[PDB]
Amino acid sequence: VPQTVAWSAKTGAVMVLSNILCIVAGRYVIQVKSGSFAGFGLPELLASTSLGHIVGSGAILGLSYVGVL
Amino acid sequence: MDSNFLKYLSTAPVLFTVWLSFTASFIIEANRFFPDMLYFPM
Amino acid sequence: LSVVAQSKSDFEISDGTPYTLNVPLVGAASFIGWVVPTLLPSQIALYGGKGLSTAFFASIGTNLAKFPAPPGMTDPFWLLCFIWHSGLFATMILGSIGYNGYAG
Amino acid sequence: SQFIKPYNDDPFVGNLATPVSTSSFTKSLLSNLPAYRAGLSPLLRGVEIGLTHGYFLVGPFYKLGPLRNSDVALLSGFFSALGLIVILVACLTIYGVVSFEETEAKDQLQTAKGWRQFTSGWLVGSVGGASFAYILISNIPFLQTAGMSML
Amino acid sequence: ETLNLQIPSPTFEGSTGGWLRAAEVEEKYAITWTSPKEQVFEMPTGGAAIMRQGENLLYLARKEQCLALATQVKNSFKITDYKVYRIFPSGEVQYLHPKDGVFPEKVNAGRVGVGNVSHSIGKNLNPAQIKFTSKSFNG
Amino acid sequence: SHSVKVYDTCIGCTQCVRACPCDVLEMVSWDGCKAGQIASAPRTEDCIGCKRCETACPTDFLSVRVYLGGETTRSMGLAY
Amino acid sequence: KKVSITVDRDPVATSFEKWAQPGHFSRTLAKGPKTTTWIWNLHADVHDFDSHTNSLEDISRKIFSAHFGQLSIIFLWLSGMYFHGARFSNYSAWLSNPTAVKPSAQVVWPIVGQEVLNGDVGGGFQGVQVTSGFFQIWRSSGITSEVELYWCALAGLIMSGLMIFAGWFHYHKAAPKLEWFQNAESMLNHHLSGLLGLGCLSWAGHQIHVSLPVNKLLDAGVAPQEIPLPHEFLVNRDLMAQLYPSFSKGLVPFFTLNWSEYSDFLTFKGGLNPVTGGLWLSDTAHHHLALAVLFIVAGHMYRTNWGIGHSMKEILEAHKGPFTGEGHKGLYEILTTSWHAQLAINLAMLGSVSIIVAHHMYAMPPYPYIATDYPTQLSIFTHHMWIGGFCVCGGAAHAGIFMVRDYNPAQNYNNLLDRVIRHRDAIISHLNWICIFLGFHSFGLYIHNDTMRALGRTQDMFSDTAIQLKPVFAQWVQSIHTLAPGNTTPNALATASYAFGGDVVAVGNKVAMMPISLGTADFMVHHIHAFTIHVTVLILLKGVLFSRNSRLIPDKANLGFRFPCDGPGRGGTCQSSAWDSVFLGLFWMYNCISVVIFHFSWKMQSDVWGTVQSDGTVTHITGGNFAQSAITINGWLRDFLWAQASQVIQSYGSALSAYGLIFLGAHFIWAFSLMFLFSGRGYWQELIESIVWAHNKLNVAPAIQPRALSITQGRAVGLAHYLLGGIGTTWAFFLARIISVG
Amino acid sequence: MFLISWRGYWQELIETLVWAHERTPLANLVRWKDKPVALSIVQARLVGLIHFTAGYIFTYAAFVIASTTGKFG
Ligand code: CLA
Ligand code: CLA
Ligand code: CLA
Ligand code: CLA
Ligand code: CLA
Ligand code: CLA
Ligand SMILES: CC1=C(C/C=C(\C)CCC[C@H](C)CCC[C@H](C)CCCC(C)C)C(=O)c2ccccc2C1=O
Ligand code: SF4
Ligand code: SF4
Repeated sequence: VPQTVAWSAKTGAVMVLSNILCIVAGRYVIQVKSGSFAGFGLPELLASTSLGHIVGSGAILGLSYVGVL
Repeated sequence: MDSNFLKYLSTAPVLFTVWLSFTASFIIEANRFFPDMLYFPM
Repeated sequence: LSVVAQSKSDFEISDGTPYTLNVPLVGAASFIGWVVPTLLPSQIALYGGKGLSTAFFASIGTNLAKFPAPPGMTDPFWLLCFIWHSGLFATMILGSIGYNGYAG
Repeated sequence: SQFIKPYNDDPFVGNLATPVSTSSFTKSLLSNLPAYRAGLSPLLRGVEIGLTHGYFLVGPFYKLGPLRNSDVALLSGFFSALGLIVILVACLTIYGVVSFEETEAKDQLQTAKGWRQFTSGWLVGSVGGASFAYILISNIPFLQTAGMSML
Repeated sequence: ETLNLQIPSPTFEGSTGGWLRAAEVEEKYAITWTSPKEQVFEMPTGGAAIMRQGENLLYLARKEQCLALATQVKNSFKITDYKVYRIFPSGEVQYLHPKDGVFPEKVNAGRVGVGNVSHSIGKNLNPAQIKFTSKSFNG
Repeated sequence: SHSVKVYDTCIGCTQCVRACPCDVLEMVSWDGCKAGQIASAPRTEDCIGCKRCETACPTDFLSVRVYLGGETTRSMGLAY
Repeated sequence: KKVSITVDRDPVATSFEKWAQPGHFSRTLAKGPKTTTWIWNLHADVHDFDSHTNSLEDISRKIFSAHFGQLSIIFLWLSGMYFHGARFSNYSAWLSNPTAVKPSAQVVWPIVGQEVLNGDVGGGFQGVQVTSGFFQIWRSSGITSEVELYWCALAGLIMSGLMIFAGWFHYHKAAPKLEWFQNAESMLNHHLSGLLGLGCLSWAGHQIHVSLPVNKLLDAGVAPQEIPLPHEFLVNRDLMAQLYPSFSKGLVPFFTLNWSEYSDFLTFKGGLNPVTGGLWLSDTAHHHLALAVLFIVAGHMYRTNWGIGHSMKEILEAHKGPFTGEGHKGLYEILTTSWHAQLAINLAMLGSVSIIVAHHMYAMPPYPYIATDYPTQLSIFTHHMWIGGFCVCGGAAHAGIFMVRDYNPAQNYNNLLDRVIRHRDAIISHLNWICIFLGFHSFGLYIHNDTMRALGRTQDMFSDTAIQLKPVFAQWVQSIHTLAPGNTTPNALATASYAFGGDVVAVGNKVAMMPISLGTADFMVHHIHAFTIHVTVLILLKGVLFSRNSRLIPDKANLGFRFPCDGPGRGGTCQSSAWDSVFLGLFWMYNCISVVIFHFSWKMQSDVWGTVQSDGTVTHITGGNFAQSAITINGWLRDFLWAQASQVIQSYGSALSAYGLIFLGAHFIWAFSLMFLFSGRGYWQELIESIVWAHNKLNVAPAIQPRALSITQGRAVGLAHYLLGGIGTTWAFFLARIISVG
Repeated sequence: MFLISWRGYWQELIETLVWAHERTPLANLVRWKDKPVALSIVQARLVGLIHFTAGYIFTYAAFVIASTTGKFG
């Protein structure tokens, strides 16, 4: 079974990074909507952080799998 | 009772389904009470 | 068959349309663009600790040692060969689409 | 860019100009095949086609025929190919009798004489190509098996 | 009257449904019509073509294919300006439809009736009566 | 070719002529019906034998009658 | 917010008046009958909504409410399946002895001696043995009592009432507008996320909290009435943590991303449960949980009301290359303005999925004790192959109805449809050549073998013993899947299916699954399959591609989708419509699926199913005769049809005498169909004339003048009785055979 | 096949085969003298009837002779 670890600040770090990464990506790649202060609303923010919890969950599970944690 | 609903029940498929279900039903009942009648008893 | 270069020959893909097949550039870039990621090792019995390209490149030579004899059904050569070429054909297809069409 | 166009600039003819149909590679192969190659007499067109067809005919008869497991397998396979070649030559001859009116033109395939030329070349080449395959298989043990002599 | 061979053809990308060797060795049919617009129509032999504003010209293998297009061109584009020709490989161009300038469903003087039988269909002769005789069954 | 006949029961409705896919039929002048016109078959070499004319005809028995005969390239509807 | 709900209120009046006026929905039929053709034309065109109405809005409204009516019937059907299980079944006896009791949920009344059909199915019970696999579903669900089956039956009835209310309500009270139905992004978002995603997630929750604890206790051996009720697992988390100790940690491992804690009940075992011969339900729970996530993820792809998402039009119009002209341009407009184009896709996909279901469920048996219930394994494979084949042919039926009616060349210039129609001769000539090659090189191998075996030349046959046509690619794929556990699926413990290779799984001394070896006979019959599928594609594709026009008929679209001919001219144009290729392609579908189920039935009996005893050897049902006898037609005639028809013919006087009667009755219906298929309407109208005369003689002629059926209806009646007869014969033959021996 | 499937399906296939022969290189060198057409409406009835009838006779003759031979009784 792929090893997973109990929540630590390291798990938080990956999640925070991934959420911010997607918030910046969402400002760039969301085609229909002051780098983050133009046209930024809740559906844009709620979508980029939804992909952050998808990317972050995948990254956390993968880094636990290989040993990086 | 509604006359358009009675005119619907007078349509050929309903009467055909009802009459032949009624007809089938008293053959079934006649063979329940009086089974195995190969001949007219005489 | 034949290969056409990036430079202009009189080759036409159809009746009247000349089209530069970029067989050197696409084949080289598709090969390298697929082989280098595929160097990623894996401690799986099919790979044996190598990558998919390298386990495959290892399995060409082992079966070439027994040159008349073909690789067996359970031999890892066939699976490695199929997977390597599947990605290679896909990168060639996508590379031809990317290079010929977008031109950059 | 578009790879499919009407056939020879004509939008209303029953054909298309597709890469399989009209690429430079296709045009090359078609133009250089014996049927379409320039500078070839119909007799020479028949010979080159006949040599090709007769040569490959020997192999399926030899390897998969009724006498394949006998030592007369190659003899039976050649004679089977020879019988097919003779049957096919009758097919060629009767096609010429019923398809072409008699005219002096003889350098085209689709003429009465040109077909008779092509049929003559095909029979000679087919027997020649089948005979060459017979000689090669008879002498070389690799060809007698499927390459199985090495294992 | 004669077909002006130089009339431009509707923009078409080609199809396999067009004419074959029998058109270039036996006969070919052509249809011309005037279009007020540069509009898409359906070819009888396949997909869609675009007729050019002004005069168009097509070549088809069957007479029925030219008239099936004529029916469509008159029912959806209200073009009644269509002339159908028969073309032989000798170069001879034979005007076909409408044969005397007026459509067949409209009467015209100088049309002679062909095939008209003076009695009703039940008044024909029995086959036995005309056996081993050249006499026709229509009376 | 096919043989197409028009009998004098034709009421001159022109429906056969409109239904014909190959322009075989046309209307000629007459005086035996109220419409003053009768169907005619001048171009039966182009008749494919579809019998769309017979379907279109409204007289009790068909005024237009198609008799399928010898087959040709035209009457077999061959585009090849 | 351009995605909005819009409804016309009180559109159509709930009146019985149109009920009393049969044919009210079309202008032709509403003026009443004058010939008997009117009666048949009434039933033929009734659900052809786009033939009655011009507007896409009223058509869409009729479809939406008719889908509720269909749902109401399915819920009523499901509710009755539960009620017969609750009231007229041996379910409770079967729970105690799944390997001894035969499932039965249908009991007949004693009337004319028909009570012989109440055979001894076991458990102190008499009834008709049922093969639908409901008992195995209910045990997989964790039902464990007839009381819970009554509550499921009521739950179906309440749903059945709610769907018929909604169909009435959404047609007569609150009918959505066309702009509501034309929300393809919204519908896909909800049907991926909401329907499929929350469907899987909720079912995973039932599996985890009810199916997993109840079935662990059953497979441990606890008696069904000794098992705690399903809600005591929901509340007493200590009791659930006894069976699965990971529950001691609750939902903190889920939220903190420490998912490995849940490996007690979310496994990746693979293979089968040794006790029941079914899939590990801990795997199915993880399967549905993982499927649920990516269906909820997939349903966030499309753009609705907030700028995030894809436009499906933009995706399609961007995919165009140098071979394909304008590409997928105009396909969005087709699929949001044509119901038939949507029905053509969805029928072909649903039929394909039903064919996949047949293959996946026999090979990876999902329910407890369904693998060794061989009547069920044969029944649900055969049923889902027929549903698939029928639905696939209706996909081409409605692709033809689209092309004839909803296709507009003006909106489809130089796109993918325009380009397909413009080289359809190249497609149909290449498919035609493949089908000739395939028929010669698949069925001709059988004819070669019939002749060689008849001639005494067994060394000249294509056989494992003689010349060998081995399926090396299928054998190689089988090798890979047996090597996959620990190698290319490293955390899997067993193979996805034992059919690929591996152990023999035995339950109650009967084989659940075991490797299905492939030989020359398997090579031969697989190419038989590829031939019959390709010809079926050939007949149906030629009908779709030539539906509007041909070289034969230049104006086929003006005659419609369904016409009998365009006369005896052009040599004869009988059966030239697109409807007539669906008609001809349902025969070749019938031919295709008949060989598939025959291949399945003979191979499973000969090489898979049977009994295990000491030394672990397996005695198969027909003793491994497939390898050396499925290579000749005489082998299929003798060793499959003749040998296995013994049970259905000798069934008279038993509980299987019903199958014996249906065997003969379906042979009758099939033959009777050939009266309609080989005959023509003109004979039958002239015969009716003399019959009308005798009525005129007695002054009893009807005012609805009798007619022979239409040319199309003779074809439709012939095909329907052919299918009813052909399939009904195999149904009786399959069911009496496998109930007796398996 | 001759009794259930009728002419229009078969004539349209044959038109795709006529196209392919003319467009295939090395094969369009060979030309038919008679244009290939689907069997007529009446002819297909006769062909199907002959096949039906021939199959009927050969099957029963094989059965009535072999079953009697095999049993001798
Ligand atoms: C939907 C699927 C379905 C199916 C196929 C069956 C099938 C069956 N059920 Mg089950 N059943 C179902 C659902 C189903 N049931 C549901 C949902 C319930 C719960 C209410 C039941 C409850 C139930 C009981 C309680 C019993 C059965 C029984 C039976 C059997 C005999 C039924 C019979 O002859 O009664 C015939 C009854 C009649 C009144 C005859 C009616 C015939 C009319 C004429 C039909 C006409 C329809 C009409 C014309 C439609 C148009 C309407 C009109 C306005 C025009 C049969 C195996 C019996 C059984 O198994 O006994 C051992 C039995 O006792 N069923
Ligand atoms: C989450 C939202 C959602 C869900 C679940 C569905 C579900 C369904 N839709 Mg869709 N639909 C939706 C949103 C949704 N729709 C939206 C937003 C639109 C507008 C664009 C449409 C437009 C639409 C059309 C036009 C059609 C459907 C149809 C259908 C049915 C498909 C047949 C089927 O599998 O039913 C069987 C499967 C089932 C699960 C039956 C369930 C019955 C109920 C309605 C499901 C939901 C119940 C409830 C939410 C669950 C409560 C849970 C609670 C106990 C905790 C199915 C019930 C088709 C149909 O059959 O019409 C009736 C149809 O023609 N829908
Ligand atoms: C497998 C390798 C691969 C992949 C994934 C891509 C992907 C892409 N390329 Mg690249 N390219 C490749 C190899 C590849 N290329 C090579 C070898 C060459 C050199 C000859 C180029 C040269 C090239 C140029 C010059 C340009 C691109 C561009 C693009 C982008 C859009 C156009 C395109 O090709 O659509 C491909 C579309 C997709 C991949 C997304 C669709 C999603 C589906 C699921 C496709 C999946 C296909 C396949 C299964 C993936 C295989 C992966 C692997 C297993 C082989 C896209 C991100 C263009 C671009 O956007 O600029 C940045 C551009 O200008 N490419
Ligand atoms: C005339 C149509 C018809 C009929 C009468 C049946 C009858 C039956 N089916 Mg089948 N089925 C059909 C069509 C039909 N099927 C089609 C078209 C499909 C493809 C989707 C399936 C797929 C299918 C599966 C996968 C299963 C059945 C099962 C059953 C049996 C139990 C019925 C039950 O309670 O379902 C119970 C069904 C389940 C408990 C599981 C269903 C799970 C699927 C994946 C749900 C999908 C729902 C979703 C809305 C559909 C999306 C379709 C997709 C293309 C988008 C019964 C023999 C079951 C069986 O054989 O048990 C022995 C079974 O497990 N059916
Ligand atoms: C989701 C599935 C679905 C849907 C909604 C439709 C809907 C439609 N189809 Mg399509 N079709 C489907 C599946 C579907 N079909 C499948 C699976 C096939 C393959 C067989 C077809 C083949 C098909 C053709 C060939 C045609 C249609 C037509 C039609 C339309 C008219 C329906 C009508 O009035 O019939 C009324 C319904 C009947 C007359 C029912 C009688 C049918 C059979 C003979 C009775 C059933 C026998 C029964 C199951 C077993 C009896 C038991 C026995 C022992 C007594 C309608 C648009 C027709 C059309 O013109 O559309 C424009 C048309 O010509 N469909
Ligand atoms: C046993 C009955 C039977 C047979 C043999 C055929 C045969 C065929 N059908 Mg037909 N068909 C049948 C019943 C049958 N059908 C029925 C009942 C229907 C009713 C709906 C149809 C409807 C139908 C349609 C609608 C279509 C076909 C098609 C085909 C062809 C498939 C291609 C093929 O396999 O070529 C190979 C040929 C065979 C397998 C025939 C047997 C030849 C074997 C190998 C022995 C050959 C011996 C050799 C020639 C002997 C030479 C010497 C001798 C002359 C002395 C083939 C001609 C399709 C077609 O023509 O497309 C290609 C097609 O579209 N059929
Ligand atoms: C027998 C036959 C008829 C005659 C059959 C007729 C006129 C229909 C007779 C049906 C009776 C009148 C009612 C049917 C009732 C059945 C006893 C049950 C049928 C089941 C559903 C219709 C309810 C044709 O008209 C015909 C037309 C074209 C090709 C072949 C044939 C053909 O074979
Ligand atoms: S049979 Fe057809 S082509 Fe001939 S006259 Fe009548 S409608 Fe015209
Ligand atoms: S009426 Fe019957 S036989 Fe005549 S063409 Fe039409 S379908 Fe064929």
